Amino acid sequence: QDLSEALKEATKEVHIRAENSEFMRNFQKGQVSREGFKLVMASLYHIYTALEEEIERNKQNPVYAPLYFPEELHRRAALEQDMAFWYGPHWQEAIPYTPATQHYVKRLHEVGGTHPELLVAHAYTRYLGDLSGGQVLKKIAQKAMALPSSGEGLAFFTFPSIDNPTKFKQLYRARMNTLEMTPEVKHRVTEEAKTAFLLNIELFEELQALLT
Ligand code: HEM
Repeated sequence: QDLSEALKEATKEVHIRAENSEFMRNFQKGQVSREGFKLVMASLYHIYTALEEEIERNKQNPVYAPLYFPEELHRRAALEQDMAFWYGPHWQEAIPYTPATQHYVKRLHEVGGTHPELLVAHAYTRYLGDLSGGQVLKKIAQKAMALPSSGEGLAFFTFPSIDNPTKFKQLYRARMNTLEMTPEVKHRVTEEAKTAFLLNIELFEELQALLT
């Protein structure tokens, strides 16, 4: 079976669970405000920073290299503009770094530093969603919080170097399908994508408790 199909299959149950964290459930109904949105975007700042640092470290390694698309996909620069927007010119000292965010960042460094053959699980979970439901969430955020069409405050959700998210996703899937793949790597990649979804779910439960 193709890696891209194995991953969709392996994560489709947990994706349902993630969709219905309270945080995502409120978000989707347009019950997201400045305070909750800044908590989640600052946490994403730390997460994509660690992920992209590990992508950089492993760019040349064949267990990852086919998925190396910094121009199209990387989010850290976009997150930095959003942080200056939401938190001001001194955002680096102001942004929170929560325990659930540290835990996710810690696993991303373990994977990148010691198990780079699993890094594709983590890029898949984040970037492919960002190119799917993330586009729907962007529209919801922008309406709930009165964010302008010009995109300030939502650079994270905008891919200026991808014309067509759907086509890019198909390309990225075909490329995932050309990684070296053995039963051993396939089994552990799909397991690591369930872990990445859980780390996301635990972040949302943590932020929701912070807010309430
Ligand atoms: C309520 C919040 C969410 C909404 C509304 C949403 C919505 C969607 C939608 C509509 C798709 C396309 C499904 C398809 O056409 O087959 C999708 C795909 C995807 N989503 Fe989400 N989702 C949410 C939460 C999450 C979370 C928390 C993550 C994990 C961090 C995630 C990761 C992904 C991934 C990796 C895919 C690609 C599936 C594939 O094509 O293999 N989503 N999402």
